[PDB]
Amino acid sequence: NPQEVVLENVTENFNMWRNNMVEQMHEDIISLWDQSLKPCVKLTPLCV
Amino acid sequence: FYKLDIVPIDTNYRLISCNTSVLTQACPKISFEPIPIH
Amino acid sequence: WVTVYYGVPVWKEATTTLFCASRNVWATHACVPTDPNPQEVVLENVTENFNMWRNNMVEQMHEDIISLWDQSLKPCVKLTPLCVTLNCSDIKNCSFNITTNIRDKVQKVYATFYKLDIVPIDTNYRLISCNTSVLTQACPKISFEPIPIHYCAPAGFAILKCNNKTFNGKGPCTNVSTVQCTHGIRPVVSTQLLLNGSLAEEEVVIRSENFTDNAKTIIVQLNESVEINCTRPNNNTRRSISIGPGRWFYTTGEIIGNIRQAHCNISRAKWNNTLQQIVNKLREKFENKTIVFNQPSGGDPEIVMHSFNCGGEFFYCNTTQLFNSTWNNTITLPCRIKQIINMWQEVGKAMYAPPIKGQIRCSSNITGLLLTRDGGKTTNNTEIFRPGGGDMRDNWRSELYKYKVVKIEPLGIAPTKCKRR
Amino acid sequence: EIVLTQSPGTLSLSPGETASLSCTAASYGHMTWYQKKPGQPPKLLIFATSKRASGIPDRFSGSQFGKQYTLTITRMEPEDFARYYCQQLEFFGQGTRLEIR
Amino acid sequence: LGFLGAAGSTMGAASMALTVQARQLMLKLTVWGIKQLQARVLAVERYLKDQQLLGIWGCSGKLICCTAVPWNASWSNKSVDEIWGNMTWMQWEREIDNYTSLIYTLIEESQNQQEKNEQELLELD
Amino acid sequence: LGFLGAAGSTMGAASMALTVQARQLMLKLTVWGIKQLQARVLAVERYLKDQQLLGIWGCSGKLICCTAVPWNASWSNKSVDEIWGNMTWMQWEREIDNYTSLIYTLIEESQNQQEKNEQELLELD
Amino acid sequence: LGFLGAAGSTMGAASMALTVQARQLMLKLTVWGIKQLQARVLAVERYLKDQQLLGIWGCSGKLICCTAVPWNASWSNKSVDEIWGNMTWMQWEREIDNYTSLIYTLIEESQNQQEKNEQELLELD
Amino acid sequence: QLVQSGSGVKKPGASVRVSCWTSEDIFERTELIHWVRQAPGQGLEWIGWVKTVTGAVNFGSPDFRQRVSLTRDRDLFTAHMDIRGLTQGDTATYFCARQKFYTGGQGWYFDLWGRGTLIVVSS
Ligand SMILES: *[C@@H]1O[C@H](CO)[C@@H](O[C@@H]2O[C@H](CO)[C@@H](O[C@@H]3O[C@H](CO[C@H]4O[C@H](CO)[C@@H](O)[C@H](O)[C@@H]4O)[C@@H](O)[C@H](O[C@H]4O[C@H](CO)[C@@H](O)[C@H](O)[C@@H]4O[C@H]4O[C@H](CO)[C@@H](O)[C@H](O)[C@@H]4O)[C@@H]3O)[C@H](O)[C@H]2NC(C)=O)[C@H](O)[C@H]1NC(C)=O
Ligand SMILES: *[C@@H]1O[C@H](CO)[C@@H](O[C@@H]2O[C@H](CO)[C@@H](O[C@@H]3O[C@H](CO[C@H]4O[C@H](CO)[C@@H](O)[C@H](O[C@H]5O[C@H](CO)[C@@H](O)[C@H](O)[C@@H]5O)[C@@H]4O)[C@@H](O)[C@H](O[C@H]4O[C@H](CO)[C@@H](O)[C@H](O)[C@@H]4O)[C@@H]3O)[C@H](O)[C@H]2NC(C)=O)[C@H](O)[C@H]1NC(C)=O
Ligand SMILES: *[C@@H]1O[C@H](CO)[C@@H](O[C@@H]2O[C@H](CO)[C@@H](O[C@@H]3O[C@H](CO[C@H]4O[C@H](CO)[C@@H](O)[C@H](O)[C@@H]4O)[C@@H](O)[C@H](O[C@H]4O[C@H](CO)[C@@H](O)[C@H](O)[C@@H]4O)[C@@H]3O)[C@H](O)[C@H]2NC(C)=O)[C@H](O)[C@H]1NC(C)=O
Ligand SMILES: *[C@@H]1O[C@H](CO)[C@@H](O[C@@H]2O[C@H](CO)[C@@H](O)[C@H](O)[C@H]2NC(C)=O)[C@H](O)[C@H]1NC(C)=O
Ligand SMILES: *[C@@H]1O[C@H](CO)[C@@H](O[C@@H]2O[C@H](CO)[C@@H](O)[C@H](O)[C@H]2NC(C)=O)[C@H](O)[C@H]1NC(C)=O
Ligand SMILES: *[C@@H]1O[C@H](CO)[C@@H](O[C@@H]2O[C@H](CO)[C@@H](O)[C@H](O)[C@H]2NC(C)=O)[C@H](O)[C@H]1NC(C)=O
Ligand SMILES: *[C@@H]1O[C@H](CO)[C@@H](O)[C@H](O)[C@H]1NC(C)=O
Ligand SMILES: *[C@@H]1O[C@H](CO)[C@@H](O)[C@H](O)[C@H]1NC(C)=O
Ligand SMILES: *[C@@H]1O[C@H](CO)[C@@H](O)[C@H](O)[C@H]1NC(C)=O
Ligand SMILES: *[C@@H]1O[C@H](CO)[C@@H](O)[C@H](O)[C@H]1NC(C)=O
Ligand SMILES: *[C@@H]1O[C@H](CO)[C@@H](O)[C@H](O)[C@H]1NC(C)=O
Ligand SMILES: *[C@@H]1O[C@H](CO)[C@@H](O)[C@H](O)[C@H]1NC(C)=O
Ligand SMILES: *[C@@H]1O[C@H](CO)[C@@H](O)[C@H](O)[C@H]1NC(C)=O
Ligand SMILES: *[C@@H]1O[C@H](CO)[C@@H](O)[C@H](O)[C@H]1NC(C)=O
Ligand SMILES: *[C@@H]1O[C@H](CO)[C@@H](O)[C@H](O)[C@H]1NC(C)=O
Ligand SMILES: *[C@@H]1O[C@H](CO)[C@@H](O)[C@H](O)[C@H]1NC(C)=O
Repeated sequence: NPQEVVLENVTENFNMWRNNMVEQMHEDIISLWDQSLKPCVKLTPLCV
Repeated sequence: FYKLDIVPIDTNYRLISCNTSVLTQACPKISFEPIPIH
Repeated sequence: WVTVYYGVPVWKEATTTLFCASRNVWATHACVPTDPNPQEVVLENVTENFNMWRNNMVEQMHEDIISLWDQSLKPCVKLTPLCVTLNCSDIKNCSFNITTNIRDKVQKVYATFYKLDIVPIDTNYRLISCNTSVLTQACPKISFEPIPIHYCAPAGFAILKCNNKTFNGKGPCTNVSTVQCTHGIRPVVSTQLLLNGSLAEEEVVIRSENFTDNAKTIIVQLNESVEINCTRPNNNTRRSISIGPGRWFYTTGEIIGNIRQAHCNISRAKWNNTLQQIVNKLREKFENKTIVFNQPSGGDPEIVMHSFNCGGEFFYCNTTQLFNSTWNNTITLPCRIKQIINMWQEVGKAMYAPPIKGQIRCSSNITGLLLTRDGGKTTNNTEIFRPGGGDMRDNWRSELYKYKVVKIEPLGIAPTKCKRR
Repeated sequence: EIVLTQSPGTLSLSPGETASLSCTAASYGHMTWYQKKPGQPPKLLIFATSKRASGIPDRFSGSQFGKQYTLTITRMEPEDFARYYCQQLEFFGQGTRLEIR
Repeated sequence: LGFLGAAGSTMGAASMALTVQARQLMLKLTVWGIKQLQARVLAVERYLKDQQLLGIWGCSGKLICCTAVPWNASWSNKSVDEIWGNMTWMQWEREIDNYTSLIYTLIEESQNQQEKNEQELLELD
Repeated sequence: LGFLGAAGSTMGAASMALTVQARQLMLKLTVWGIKQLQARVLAVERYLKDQQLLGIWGCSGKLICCTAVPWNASWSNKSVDEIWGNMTWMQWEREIDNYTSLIYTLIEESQNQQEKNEQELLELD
Repeated sequence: LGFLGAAGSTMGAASMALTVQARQLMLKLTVWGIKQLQARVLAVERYLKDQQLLGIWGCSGKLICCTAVPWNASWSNKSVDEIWGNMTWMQWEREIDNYTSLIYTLIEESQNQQEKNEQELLELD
Repeated sequence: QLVQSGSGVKKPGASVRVSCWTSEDIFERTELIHWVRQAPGQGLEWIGWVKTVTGAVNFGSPDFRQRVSLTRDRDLFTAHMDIRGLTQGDTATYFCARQKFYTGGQGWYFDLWGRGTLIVVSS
């Protein structure tokens, strides 16, 4: 479960366009996508 | 094949992904349904 | 009575996995603990026993380099489709029948090969690496330029360095400094002559595991560098032959200009001065006599020729003009170029070096030599030395000769007259 | 050559006795010893002056005396009446032989 | 003295530098990444073995931890002044080969009895 | 007793062996190498969770750490002699299911108040 | 207060929650497995660096560890009541940029001298 | 162990190719392959060596350096001795032997010897 701890009188600077979490999500998804296809059938024989 | 997947060679066709990339078939057992992660 | 102290300056000889600090073939983006500054802690009255020929750091450097080299080529283009009969005329311009992107058509294509890369079949040629190994083309984006790396001990370990200067590579050293990381060492690949790395502080020092055993390599570390100008003058062009679905073979296309021999230029006076110092030290190590330098007798390239990795091309140089001399204005050394390289004496693997489009010019520093003795009974008062050995661990052994790895054991017991309340 | 002179040339011994084989060097590297029979390749007995090769019994031993190195074969068996040679790196001595008294 | 301060030559010469030494104790499947991960794990595992051991001898201090254990043999038959003077810590350790793993003559037993005794007194007084 | 000394049967029967147990707490991508690395990391992570927890209850000793926390319910309605006698440590633990994560009835609060009180007295006296 | 209790605004407002925060400090070569192993190692390595550092300042307590080090410059020229009141812990830290790595004005030297002095007194008295 | 080429007779001026070979397990643990000669009625004479890794060679005297080519084959786990210019003085049994990796100062010692190839040079 989430803890949601609200911080009284706390301000912070957010920037969605400099968010390292976005870059990691992109990297995780592509490496997973490729890892999952690693053992799958190659279709080289169809380039005829 | 759907038309978008093939290109004329110049009724003579080739798969579009024969000169730029290596084509791999996704395994039929792999679901592509998004499951949220945290 | 029994009192325990923690953090005492005590160490034991030990091995441990080392990590380094500092697109390249040796990665270097992963080796990024980033070097701050050396600490050079000099230990008063501390002596230690060093042995460059039993140095585990050498074995690790060799293992790291080969595993990196292979890892970097793992995703690169295989050249299996080129092991077909080639129709070769005149360096040779060869043609062959290769399956194209659509695997029901065959193209006739052309590429050059250097003579050293092909063997007659019995104008019918095959690549030399078609019966002993699997040939892989190195990716054009991978730099082979040596970038120095520093070997660093894990936190519970330290590296002791010998500062004796004229240390012979084996035995007690009485001036010991403690560092966490070694000096940077460029992983230079070469034979016969040692290139770049680091020079001796005062004198040329000749080291050998045993000077009377002619099976061991004599390593000569110079105290002055000799600069070598190596050129591959031909004005090339690069050609790309598709060999598959997103894969292609990079080869050399038509030569734009005239054909000229690759060569290296060494100053004659500098080389003569270098040899005089070597001769003086050999005279001291053996027993007076005269010194004769001569040509290696192994016959074949790779064994008898000097090799360089220059811009990514592989040069084999006929260094006989450097050694055909008896001791009591430039020298031009012709060089040959080879594209199929068995770097490291591996079995089952080979690399194809893609050609470089432009003219290549390198400037390297000779900082040492690998010499062997001519055995047998001496029939005069002379000894004969030849370029030799060729075991790559000798190159790394020379750079790492100053270091030993030890384990810190900070906990210990000493006497007093104390008892807990 | 002045290196690896061996002696005695021929040693007439009874079974069960001890052979004493000497090799004198002009220099000090460790000595190596071999046993040979006609029609056979030599067998390594001793190396690094005093160590013995696997398969070699404790009859065989050796030691250093400055530039003199020696091989001792004690409790000699009939199978040891063979030709012996000393080696020092690249050189071999003349060799000596044991014979039955 | 710097990182080690080795061979201060009076044993205690570098005792005040004991903490200098004590203090010294992205990447996928690439060669350097794997080696760094193992090195990091090793540093931690070793650090903890030393702290764990001090922790059962009743030691948490660093420079000196006095115990309640006597010498039951000479071990090295020298007076304190012959050790803590004209000597490198390493030489001192070098002198004792046979009272190494055996130096710890149940230090931990003495520690356990002391903790037990303290509990009994706290319950009783 | 050996490594566990289990079922010494008086609870405290093996209390002096608590440290025997406490003390017990190349390779690439080969199967055995990977498994060993994970096992080493797990041992460390678990060791530290226990030390971390003792560390906030004011415990650093090992055999016995007396606290300032009373029993606010019977929990297990037995006298001390009925527990510390005719019983295996495991049986004792087996008896309490409902005062497990709830046994730690803010031990750490008592510890925090004590540390705060000590600081106030040091500043004031 | 919950996990952080940030901005309690009197500095010591959340001092009694310091331990709430302190406490918070199969799989092969699959992407998630590798990342989790590195994360676990990092948590351990960082935890230990903080404990190691407290350990040489003579600190093992958590809420407050009084030292023997004076202020040798104003650093931040405010009285105690101007800091411990009308202020978030982060603001307090934000105020000092130049007495950060330099705040530790040889705390460890003071600790070493104290341990040495204790040993000398135990041997002498 | 160390399988060798058989014996034979050559006329003066002829060349001979002597070879030997072994298993992968032995070859991979060998630093040097040495060749030793024994003329009838004589003791042992060292001819030379080949490093199994680099192909580097050395010889007993110029009389061999200028006539005998020593090579190795790291894919086949073999070694060869090509003797050119055979004379009557070269009649001998030729042995191959191996030197295991060893540290300096231990001296040379060969644990394993082949059976010996007999080469006779005669009119
Ligand atoms: C993968 O593919 C490679 C490439 O083909 C292959 O390597 C080759 O192996 C063959 C042996 O099978 C090598 O062929 C020999 O070459 C020597 C060369 O000598 C000259 O060149 C050297 C260069 O260093 C000079 O130093 C030297 O002075 C010479 O100028 C030849 O001398 C050999 O000739 C004999 O063997 C031949 C076998 O076919 C015979 O045909 C020939 O007549 C000779 O022997 C016969 O006559 C003798 C009398 O003259 C008699 O005494 C003998 O008993 C016999 O009857 C030979 O041609 C070739 O060079 C290697 N090539 C390269 C590029 O290295 C690998 O083996 C193969 N791999 C695997 C793993 O299976
Ligand atoms: C021993 O150590 C020495 C060094 O001390 C080694 O010698 C050096 O080797 C490297 C690799 O072979 C050489 O780098 C290459 O140089 C060529 C030629 O460069 C010239 O022509 C270029 C034309 O485009 C020009 O750009 C170059 O300009 C340089 O200088 C300006 C400043 O004036 C700077 O702004 C530039 O960025 C350049 O640095 C110069 O006029 C070049 O063509 C090569 O480029 C290829 O590789 C790079 C990646 O490395 C890639 O990005 C490119 O696209 C291209 O594919 C490359 O830069 C270096 O010049 C040598 N140093 C000297 C003094 O000669 C020696 O090899 C070591 N020996 C051994 C045995 O290891
Ligand atoms: C290549 O490898 C070889 C080994 O294969 C090395 O050779 C050794 O080198 C050392 C150093 O020169 C030699 O050491 C000398 O040993 C002598 C032994 O003889 C005495 O002891 C034996 C006991 O076995 C008795 O039987 C004998 O009768 C003698 O009593 C010593 O006498 C020598 O002493 C001299 O030096 C000492 C200092 O150490 C002085 O105090 C003495 O007064 C005297 O001057 C000396 O110790 C050793 O013998 C050599 N061979 C062997 C087989 O060990 C090569 O050195 C190495 N090459 C290189 C370049 O490193
Ligand atoms: C032992 O090694 C030290 C370290 O190199 C030598 O002292 C000086 O060290 C500094 C680095 O801290 C260098 O910049 C100096 O150049 C070194 N001095 C000299 C003269 O080179 C020390 O001299 C060495 N001891 C001996 C006997 O040579
Ligand atoms: C090898 O020789 C052939 C001719 O036998 C060369 O073919 C020429 O290629 C160029 C393009 O680079 C064409 O414009 C010419 O028309 C071709 N000539 C002929 C007669 O067809 C080939 O380029 C040569 N290869 C190399 C690397 O030099
Ligand atoms: C290096 O160059 C020398 C020439 O300077 C080559 O030696 C010649 O080799 C041929 C063929 O065997 C002989 O006919 C000549 O008489 C030799 N010349 C001299 C002056 O001796 C040598 O072969 C070359 N080496 C390499 C590896 O290319
Ligand atoms: C090589 O090409 C020429 C034509 O240029 C042809 O006549 C010859 O037969 C070919 N040789 C081979 C081996 O294919
Ligand atoms: C290429 O294929 C043709 C047949 O289409 C054949 O005549 C020719 O000899 C082949 N060339 C080579 C080099 O194999
Ligand atoms: C290095 O050792 C030699 C003895 O082998 C000694 O003469 C020389 O002075 C030493 N060098 C230094 C810097 O101490
Ligand atoms: C070669 O030596 C000169 C000094 O003679 C130095 O300035 C230069 O940087 C050195 N080059 C290399 C690659 O070490
Ligand atoms: C070597 O010197 C010659 C002149 O003697 C010159 O023509 C040539 O370009 C030089 N080569 C190199 C690599 O410097
Ligand atoms: C020929 O060499 C010059 C440099 O000397 C280079 O600028 C030119 O582009 C080369 N010619 C071709 C066609 O690449
Ligand atoms: C060796 O040479 C030196 C001069 O460098 C000389 O003093 C010494 O006597 C010579 N030794 C012999 C044995 O000739
Ligand atoms: C070696 O030098 C001599 C002169 O001393 C010369 O006659 C001979 O041709 C040279 N050999 C080579 C390979 O350069
Ligand atoms: C040729 O050698 C000189 C030194 O004699 C050096 O300054 C110059 O840079 C070298 N040429 C090249 C292309 O490196
Ligand atoms: C050795 O001396 C002889 C004369 O006895 C001479 O003919 C021969 O050339 C000399 N050898 C060398 C290498 O100087």
